Amino acid sequence: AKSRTIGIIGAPFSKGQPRGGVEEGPTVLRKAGLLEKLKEQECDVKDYGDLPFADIPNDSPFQIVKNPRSVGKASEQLAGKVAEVKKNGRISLVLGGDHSLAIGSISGHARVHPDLGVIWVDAHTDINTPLTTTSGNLHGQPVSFLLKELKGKIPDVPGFSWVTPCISAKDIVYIGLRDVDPGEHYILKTLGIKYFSMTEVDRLGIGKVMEETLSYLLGRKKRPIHLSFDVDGLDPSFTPATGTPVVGGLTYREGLYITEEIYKTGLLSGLDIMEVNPSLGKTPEEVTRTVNTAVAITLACFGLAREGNHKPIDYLN
Amino acid sequence: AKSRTIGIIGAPFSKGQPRGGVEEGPTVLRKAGLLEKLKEQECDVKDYGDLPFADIPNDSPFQIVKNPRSVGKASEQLAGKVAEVKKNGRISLVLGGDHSLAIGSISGHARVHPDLGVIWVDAHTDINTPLTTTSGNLHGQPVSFLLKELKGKIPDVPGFSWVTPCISAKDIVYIGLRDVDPGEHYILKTLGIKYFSMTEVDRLGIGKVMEETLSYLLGRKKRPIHLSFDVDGLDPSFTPATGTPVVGGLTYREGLYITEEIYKTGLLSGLDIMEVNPSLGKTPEEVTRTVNTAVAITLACFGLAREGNHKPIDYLN
Amino acid sequence: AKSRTIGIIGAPFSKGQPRGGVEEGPTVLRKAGLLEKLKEQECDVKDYGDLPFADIPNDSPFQIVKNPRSVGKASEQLAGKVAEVKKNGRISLVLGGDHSLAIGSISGHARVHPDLGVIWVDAHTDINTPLTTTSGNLHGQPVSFLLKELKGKIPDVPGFSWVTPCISAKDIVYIGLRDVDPGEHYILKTLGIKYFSMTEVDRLGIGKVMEETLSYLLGRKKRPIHLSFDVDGLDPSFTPATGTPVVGGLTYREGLYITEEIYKTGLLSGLDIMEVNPSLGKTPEEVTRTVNTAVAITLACFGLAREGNHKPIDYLN
Ligand SMILES: O=C(O)[C@H]1NC[C@@H]2NC[C@@]21CCC[B-](O)(O)O
Ligand SMILES: O=C(O)[C@H]1NC[C@@H]2NC[C@@]21CCC[B-](O)(O)O
Ligand SMILES: O=C(O)[C@H]1NC[C@@H]2NC[C@@]21CCC[B-](O)(O)O
Ligand SMILES: [Mn+2]
Ligand SMILES: [Mn+2]
Ligand SMILES: [Mn+2]
Ligand SMILES: [Mn+2]
Ligand SMILES: [Mn+2]
Ligand SMILES: [Mn+2]
Repeated sequence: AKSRTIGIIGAPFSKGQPRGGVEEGPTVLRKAGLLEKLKEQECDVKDYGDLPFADIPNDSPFQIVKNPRSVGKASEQLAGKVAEVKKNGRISLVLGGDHSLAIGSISGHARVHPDLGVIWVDAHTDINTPLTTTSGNLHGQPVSFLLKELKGKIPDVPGFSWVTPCISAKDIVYIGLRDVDPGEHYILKTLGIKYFSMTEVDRLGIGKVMEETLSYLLGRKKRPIHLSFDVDGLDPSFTPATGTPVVGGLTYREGLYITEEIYKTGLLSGLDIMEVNPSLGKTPEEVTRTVNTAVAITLACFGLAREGNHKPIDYLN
Repeated sequence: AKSRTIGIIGAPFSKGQPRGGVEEGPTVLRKAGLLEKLKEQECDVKDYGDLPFADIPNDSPFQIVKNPRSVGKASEQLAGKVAEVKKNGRISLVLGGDHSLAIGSISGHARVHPDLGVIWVDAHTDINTPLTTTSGNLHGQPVSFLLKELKGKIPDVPGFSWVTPCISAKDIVYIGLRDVDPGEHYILKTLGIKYFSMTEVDRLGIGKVMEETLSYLLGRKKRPIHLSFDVDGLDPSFTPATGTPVVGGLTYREGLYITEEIYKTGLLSGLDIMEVNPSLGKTPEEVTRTVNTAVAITLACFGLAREGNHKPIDYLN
Repeated sequence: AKSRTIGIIGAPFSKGQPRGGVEEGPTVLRKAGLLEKLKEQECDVKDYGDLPFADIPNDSPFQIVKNPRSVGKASEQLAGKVAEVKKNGRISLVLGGDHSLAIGSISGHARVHPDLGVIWVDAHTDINTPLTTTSGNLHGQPVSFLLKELKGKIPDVPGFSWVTPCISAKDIVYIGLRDVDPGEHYILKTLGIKYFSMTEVDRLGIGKVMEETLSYLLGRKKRPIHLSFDVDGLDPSFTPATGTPVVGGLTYREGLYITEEIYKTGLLSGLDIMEVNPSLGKTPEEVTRTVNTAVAITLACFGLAREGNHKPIDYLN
């Protein structure tokens, strides 16, 4: 079935942030047996491999923005691959890798499905522009490059000339926000972007959050869903092996709830599993805890249900 | 008071599963001071002691089902004792022991109160038949032996000739489900059993889960409540000394709220505190935590409330 | 603005309870950078230093009530300091110290604003009178001395002749309750005080709790809010370094939601951060975890929103 037909893409890239190890995200997600478990859940899994990311010598910074040609090139490569997966009538599954890869993952998806709606599950908005940013880490800027309403606010940054803004400010829902920069908060308010920060999650409950998110995107008519899951969206008690952990996250339950609900529409068209850094686990159990969580999230995106699952046969015979 | 007049039944039985230690459950629960805490809570506690489970050597498996004669006998002995306690006018308080014992606890209770409704708090449905089981562990099968609709789906199991299905599919509500086998999911959905898996708990909140659970069971008319409580229903962070732990469970708070709402109906007639395995705590602290949580749950069933409690006297005098 | 103008008062007092250390609370919270953090979120902060609590040797018990002259004098000195801060048009921020200091904090606040309402975040009611108390510890009795309806039930305790009940029973809302004494529960139900114990928070969700709390206190008319935050109101998994911890507490997110909702009214006028004891950490990390949770709740009271904040400037220029 279309909802369980998947194209796997390994994106072992870390240059959108300063912390080493996140490029090993595809390796540990694979080692934990992600592909085998998905196949055991009656999925049609095709593996497009791990993208080779060539080292860019003399990748000088654009103002304070670090590794601009490397980040741009890696997303350009990813955009090409995601579009090929989408042309094959499969759901693209990107195993990251830092969140700057969303530039390519979404751009690639929009090339085949321009009517796509984006759910962004993260502690962060990742919407700083190359000029509002204060760290110059591109993993905190991919939404700025993608938004149509920010065309003219993003300067010519090396490695990004291929990029065209493909999503309107009204086509994205944020779930999980708790660490947002002033410039990001300003953009969020001025562009009238829909979001459920942790305050909204506490207020309405994950049930009402998912009802409002799906009605906000699908209300008019069914349209393809791109879910960009940053594992720091969940609390560091579940996903500690991450680069930018923020206390008071979404529980293990809420995350499964979000992903089970998205599966049920049968409209998941693109997925990103981002920011798992296995070198950032204080103990070996902290890595395994994060990896296993990222696996459960992925499995729920393709049908694994807490109430149970069964083959369409008679088990009483 | 009726909802405070209790009769304790200790069931040191472990042969319904393969992990040693669960038989020590009634001892470690008594050693925590359970009886005393209940007395000090204005409860009429009468000790019916611990049941003597006579060892059955050469208990050859029935197909894949392990130690059937032992499990059949233990529950048979438990049914007589539970029925005796119920004839005395006391709430049966069964101390487990593995969940296979729910066979004898409910059948015994049903002999005195045939109209009873069951609230099953577990991570698991325990609804496999001696044929749909892959483990052959009878603690994962007690609901299949008790359901009327599955008469003809259960074969001649040695030790279970005394068993007569005492409840219909409509007379059971599940709360806390998160690890359901395909056979069990097929049973649950074809039998059309009411359930609240963790997905429904997240969607609704425990307030609505209980309002809906109790309305569905008690709406039509007042009826006896049998709460079968598997400590693995609660997340492993509150009850880690259990044989089959599953991540993302009911919190300590939801557990107390379930039992507080059941107390408040004044219709609790049977209680099972199952699967506390003191030999499975990863530290002596993990054992005491599971035991105190199990004690806390039990006290809430018989009136202990988080807002407080007082006697019918003027305290300002 | 009025909601970000603050007068910090240190109240290094411990004789309201037996465990040494709570007097270091103002020190450790200052050392965590509270003053600096508040100024980074556009606050006008004045520090009135730590109150000298000149020793009162010869302070024998009044019945079973411990250190009454010390508890009385500390609250008398605090009341005068809080009123002086209130007269200066600043939100009084009392860093405790044990919760017995609420007598003085609220009496002093009431002196300038007699129309104030109280929000009491705690695991306990702190409503024992000198006659209902079993422990004789005054941190468990502050509310009794303040309620108009309890006048006549308060005996003549040495060091408390300055006290006049300043709040009515209908002007206090409790949140977080889970350990209430029999005498306390009797007072709570007989006076008809609005309370949301952990049972209500479970039933309703913190969103309804806050909506009902702010409507119940401000629905008739807008008046100044006094928030008295006992850190033990949160689960000991976030605030373990405290004198009287109780499991099943308010989560980290719930504490931020309560304070976020209170800040948004723009009526917060007095705040108490009580019961932080840096000697009671089982590990140095449990101490830092407690102070940081206390600091986070505080910044939330003075505007720090999880969704983010921005200045009224064009960040895109
Ligand atoms: O733009 C920035 O560098 C920062 N702004 C807010 C977060 N604190 C680190 C930030 C990035 C997080 C990216 B993320 O982990 O969400 O992929
Ligand atoms: O039939 C089985 O062995 C298995 N089926 C699903 C559960 N995972 C282990 C199972 C049993 C749980 C029993 B219980 O701990 O709930 O008492
Ligand atoms: O009267 C008492 O001592 C006890 N009554 C219930 C609580 N258990 C300890 C008590 C006080 C809590 C004070 B508190 O930490 O809230 O300031
Ligand atoms: Mn991100
Ligand atoms: Mn993030
Ligand atoms: Mn069970
Ligand atoms: Mn179970
Ligand atoms: Mn207190
Ligand atoms: Mn307290």
